[PDB]
Amino acid sequence: SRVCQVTGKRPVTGNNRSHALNATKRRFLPNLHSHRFWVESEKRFVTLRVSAKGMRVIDKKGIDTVLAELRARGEKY
Amino acid sequence: MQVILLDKVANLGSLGDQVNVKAGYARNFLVPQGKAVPATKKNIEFFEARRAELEAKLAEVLAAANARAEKINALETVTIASKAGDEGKLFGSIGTRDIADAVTAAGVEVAKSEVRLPNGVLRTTGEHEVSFQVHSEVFAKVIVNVVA
Amino acid sequence: RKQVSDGVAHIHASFNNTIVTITDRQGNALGWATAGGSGFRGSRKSTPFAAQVAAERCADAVKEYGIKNLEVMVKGPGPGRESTIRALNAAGFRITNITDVTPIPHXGCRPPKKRRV
Amino acid sequence: AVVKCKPTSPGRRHVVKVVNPELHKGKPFAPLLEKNSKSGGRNNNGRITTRHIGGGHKQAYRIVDFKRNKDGIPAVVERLEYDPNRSANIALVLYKDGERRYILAPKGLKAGDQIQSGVDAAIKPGNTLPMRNIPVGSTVHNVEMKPGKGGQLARSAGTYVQIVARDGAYVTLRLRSGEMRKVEADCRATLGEVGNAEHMLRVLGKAGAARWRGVRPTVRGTAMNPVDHPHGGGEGRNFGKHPVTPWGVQTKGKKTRSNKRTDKFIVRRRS
Amino acid sequence: EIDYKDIATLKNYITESGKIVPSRITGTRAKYQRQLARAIKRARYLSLLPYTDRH
Amino acid sequence: MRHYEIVFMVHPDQSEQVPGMIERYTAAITGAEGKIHRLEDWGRRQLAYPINKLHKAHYVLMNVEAPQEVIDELETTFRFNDAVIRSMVMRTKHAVTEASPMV
RNA sequence: GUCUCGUAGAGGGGGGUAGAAUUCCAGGUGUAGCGGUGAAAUGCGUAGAGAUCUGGAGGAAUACCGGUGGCGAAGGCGGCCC
RNA sequence: GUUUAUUAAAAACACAGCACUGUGCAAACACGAAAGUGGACGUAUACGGUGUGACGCCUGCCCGGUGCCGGAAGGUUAAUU
Ligand SMILES: [Cu+]
Ligand SMILES: [Cu+]
Ligand SMILES: [K+]
Ligand SMILES: [K+]
Ligand SMILES: [K+]
Ligand SMILES: [K+]
Ligand SMILES: [K+]
Ligand SMILES: [K+]
Ligand SMILES: [K+]
Ligand SMILES: [K+]
Ligand SMILES: [K+]
Ligand SMILES: [K+]
Ligand SMILES: [K+]
Ligand SMILES: [K+]
Ligand SMILES: [K+]
Ligand SMILES: [K+]
Ligand SMILES: [K+]
Ligand SMILES: [K+]
Ligand SMILES: [Mg+2]
Ligand SMILES: [Mg+2]
Ligand SMILES: [Mg+2]
Ligand SMILES: [Mg+2]
Ligand SMILES: [Mg+2]
Ligand SMILES: [Mg+2]
Ligand SMILES: [Mg+2]
Ligand SMILES: [Mg+2]
Ligand SMILES: [Mg+2]
Ligand SMILES: [Mg+2]
Ligand SMILES: [Mg+2]
Ligand SMILES: [Mg+2]
Ligand SMILES: [Mg+2]
Ligand SMILES: [Mg+2]
Ligand SMILES: [Mg+2]
Ligand SMILES: [Mg+2]
Ligand SMILES: [Mg+2]
Ligand SMILES: [Mg+2]
Ligand SMILES: [Mg+2]
Ligand SMILES: [Mg+2]
Ligand SMILES: [Mg+2]
Ligand SMILES: [Mg+2]
Repeated sequence: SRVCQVTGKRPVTGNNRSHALNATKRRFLPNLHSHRFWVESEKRFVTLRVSAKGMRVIDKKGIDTVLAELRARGEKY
Repeated sequence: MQVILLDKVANLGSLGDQVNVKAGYARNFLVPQGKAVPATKKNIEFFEARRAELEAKLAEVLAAANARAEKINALETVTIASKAGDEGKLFGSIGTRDIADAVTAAGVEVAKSEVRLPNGVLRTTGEHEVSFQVHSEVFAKVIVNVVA
Repeated sequence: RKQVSDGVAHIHASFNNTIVTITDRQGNALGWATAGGSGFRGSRKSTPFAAQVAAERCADAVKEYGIKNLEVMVKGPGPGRESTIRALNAAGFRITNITDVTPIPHXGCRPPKKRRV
Repeated sequence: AVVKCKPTSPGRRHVVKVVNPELHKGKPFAPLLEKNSKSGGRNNNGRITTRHIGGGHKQAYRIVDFKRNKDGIPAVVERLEYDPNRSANIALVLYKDGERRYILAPKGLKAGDQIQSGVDAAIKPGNTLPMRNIPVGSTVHNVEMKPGKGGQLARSAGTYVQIVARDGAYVTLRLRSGEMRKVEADCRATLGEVGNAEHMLRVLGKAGAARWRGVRPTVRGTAMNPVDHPHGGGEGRNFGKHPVTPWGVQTKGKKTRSNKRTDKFIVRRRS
Repeated sequence: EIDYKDIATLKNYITESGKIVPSRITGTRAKYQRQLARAIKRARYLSLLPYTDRH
Repeated sequence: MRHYEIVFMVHPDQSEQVPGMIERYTAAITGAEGKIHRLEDWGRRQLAYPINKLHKAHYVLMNVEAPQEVIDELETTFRFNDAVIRSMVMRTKHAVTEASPMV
């Protein structure tokens, strides 16, 4: 599924509005990318499907902290 | 992104420098290669308290690289044999893997990643000049004799 | 703006016009003039005098480069074959070499049909 | 040979056959056969996704060696054979070590000929080399697009590719379409032209002959109703619109290539 | 016999531009003029002689 | 058994391979009961006009008596040898052994 | 009419190759004309033509030799090599 | 040959043949939020789309309109700033 493994971001629904304000249903999708993250403490790469926001979260918090959160949540990687 | 350099990085700075680099530069090259670390408070204080041994290790690495380069230079010429036509042009080719294997057989262990072929991969019999980069600043040269 | 002092004057002498182009020895043009562009049209454009005027204008256009020596390459059967060379010599250049470079097929493509006038 | 049928029935009057009295008359080589059942142009949703496909004769698949990577070991052509799966004929070849394979049959290849592959193979029709070792200007077929992937270009009967230039790691090729295409010089190619050049001279002669080949009828869009096709409709024969596919895209000159990934290898489009 | 390798002799029968000189000018017999033309063409192909003076 | 005169020109950068090519071709001729009447190596000469942007070439002249099959094989070798920039094979009425005007 | 030795020849059929030139493509220099005619105009050119240099693609024909010269039943046959 | 099962079998549809056009292969194209699958274990003598409809003799003039193809010097013009 199009879900961020770090933030849990996922598609949300809303509307397209025209100039005449006709509403038609649409989705907003997350900006997801599969990325190989270097884990120094395990001397290996782990691939995560992450939003760009999630990539920033990993930059801020460190891949080890994020992976501990994933293990706590039960999300396998 | 703010990082602390753990080595000399060209166009960036010296060991212990705190530099602002692009996030992708840090994320995909410097940190995985070990040339830098994120400039967190823990990292800054830990490195500053425990700094000098790192320059000691860098000097040791540079000395080991110099010794390996001296051994490579003393090796001088290495001969590799293959098959070729009557005109001296090889049907196949002579690349980094077999060049490194020949050097290792000659006595000095060099990895394929340290071989630097300027004019591509050798395709003719004769004598060629190849370069080796065992350290980011040192360079060695080897004569390669390709025979049929 | 760079001095050359060693140039080549190409004369394109066709039956209808004369084109004079001064280049350096590597074929890079520095200036040009044409008999048609030097205030001549029709029957006046295809005369030796118009070719001489064009040669003078080309010399003036290349005056800045400070050219001293000129090889000459003439191509075509037009009436401006020799007046251009005479004007180039009179303009002060030293005519070192003169060569005919008129193309001649060695057979070649079939020429257009004869005119019935 | 190209042979015109005699008009003993209206369905035979216009038939033109390609008769080759060199193809094997017996059964194919069984160890290189696989079953291959028919699709009717339908995918795994069960929907028709390519129209006009169905029926026709049962066909076994012949395993054809497009890679030609058995280097240094000569082979001899044993016989040429008909292959229902393609326009070209194929040749059964026996290697010195006792292994048999099928290859596309080049023009001029006949039983008893010898073939070889590899960097040191001779420049002869049916031999396969990396294009690095083939003279510029040569005619080749069954051309790889990535080294080791297997032949993919100029495989149809009578087709061939011209090696026009060689620069660095790449060769430039003139394809049958007219396109000029860069390919890695380490890619292999087989010398000569694909055989069976007379294939295009055949004339089917009757509707059933297309049905034998698995082709079902085309219905013109202007013969339909509007609900069925943009062209449909009209009291009588009417058109009055720009010709389009059944899905509405202009179909008389509008270009549809869009591949920015491979654009870098096209030196010059076919037109 | 005229030799296409005899460049010194062949050069007497070509102009400054490299064209073959007519036998009516050189005083050559016709049978030998034909051999001269053949030899000159062979030498041109082997690049012992020029096709044109603009070389 | 006919008499041939063969002139071939080698790229100047491959001048060192010329003796090897000469030996190989003479051996190929002699293998099929062929004779070498004349063999001259003219060395590097200036070309009357450029060939493949070159200006000099290494000339070799031979006069042999060989079967047509080996002559055709030699011509194929010339065509597929990248060092040979231009060759020429001519029939001769008789064997030629006298020194050429080049030497 | 046959055989033996020799001679000249664009005689024919097949294959290969060379140089000149035209056109087209790409790039460099360069700037206001080019091209055409009896004179013009259509056309091409400031989106950079024409001119000049370099590289490439491709087809067709073989300057000079060449000649009320040669060969072929006639029609016809012309670079060089096999 | 096919067709309005149940008021129309035909001059309609199809058809071999013809042309235009797209498509260099992870093909164009089609089913599918997607993964994939068909096209095809095919590769331009191939595959799709469109019109015409054996064969014979043929297929003239118009590019102003609409579309498609190419061009990119200039004018105008979105988010953004
Ligand atoms: Cu999912
Ligand atoms: Cu805009
Ligand atoms: K078949
Ligand atoms: K139809
Ligand atoms: K309609
Ligand atoms: K209708
Ligand atoms: K109707
Ligand atoms: K060659
Ligand atoms: K004869
Ligand atoms: K020719
Ligand atoms: K009926
Ligand atoms: K119908
Ligand atoms: K088509
Ligand atoms: K008919
Ligand atoms: K008919
Ligand atoms: K119109
Ligand atoms: K229009
Ligand atoms: K615009
Ligand atoms: Mg609503
Ligand atoms: Mg005219
Ligand atoms: Mg009149
Ligand atoms: Mg299912
Ligand atoms: Mg179809
Ligand atoms: Mg099939
Ligand atoms: Mg159809
Ligand atoms: Mg209807
Ligand atoms: Mg509709
Ligand atoms: Mg009507
Ligand atoms: Mg109407
Ligand atoms: Mg529409
Ligand atoms: Mg063309
Ligand atoms: Mg039915
Ligand atoms: Mg009914
Ligand atoms: Mg009824
Ligand atoms: Mg697929
Ligand atoms: Mg897909
Ligand atoms: Mg598939
Ligand atoms: Mg109709
Ligand atoms: Mg218009
Ligand atoms: Mg447009």
